[PDB]
Amino acid sequence: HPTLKTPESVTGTWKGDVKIQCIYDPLRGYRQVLVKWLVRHGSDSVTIFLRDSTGDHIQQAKYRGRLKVSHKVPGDVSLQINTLQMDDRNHYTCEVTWQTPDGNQVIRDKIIELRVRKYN
Amino acid sequence: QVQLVESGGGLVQAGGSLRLSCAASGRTFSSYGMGWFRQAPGKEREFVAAIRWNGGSTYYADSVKGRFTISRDNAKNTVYLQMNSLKPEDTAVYYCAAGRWDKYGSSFQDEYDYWGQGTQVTVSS
Repeated sequence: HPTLKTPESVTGTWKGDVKIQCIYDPLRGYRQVLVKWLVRHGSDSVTIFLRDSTGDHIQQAKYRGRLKVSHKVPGDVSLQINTLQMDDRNHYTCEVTWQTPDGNQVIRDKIIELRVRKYN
Repeated sequence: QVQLVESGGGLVQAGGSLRLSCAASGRTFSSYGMGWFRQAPGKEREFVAAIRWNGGSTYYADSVKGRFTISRDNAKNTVYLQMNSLKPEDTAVYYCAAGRWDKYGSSFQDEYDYWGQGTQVTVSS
């Protein structure tokens, strides 16, 4: 399966915008079937974004209208956050599910720490 | 660059129990899923057990299911492997590893970034 490639951490500016990269090289046989982004919520995680066969779903009021996950370049499922909040400092998980020719599904994920600085 | 150091290895009799630990350096321990792997003489390195960043999900190789339990203390930057009902075939060098997987892939060595030097465990009979 494709390696999910992410930086270890990303730093953005308070009230600015930032991208958290999550990219894999497409690989013959492996069809992407689900993408999720999750954020830590105390001692577990919660979904903040899902892309599936019916498109993108961002259903929390705190996120709807300010998250964009890349969609035009195969393998690029990077998350961009509009107007960073100090409380956006957190660990974010990029999670991708692929299907193989035999119908097997492989799921991989990666945790990226997001830091938020008050000024540039 | 996180450094990992295993402790607690040694000689134990078959049927006995042994507790390994692994200390991680730094202030970002909770950024990592942690795992134990082992490598016996002549054999390739294989998965033993893993534990999610939160200490709340664990994963085991079929070879050690039930007998071995992995745990972590994020306040101490430490992961533990409690090995019960030991068998001579559990003899190996045991390696601690850290990676940025969350819930998935923990049985695969390529999902880990950093490795300890390993500690010898010998189970005699």
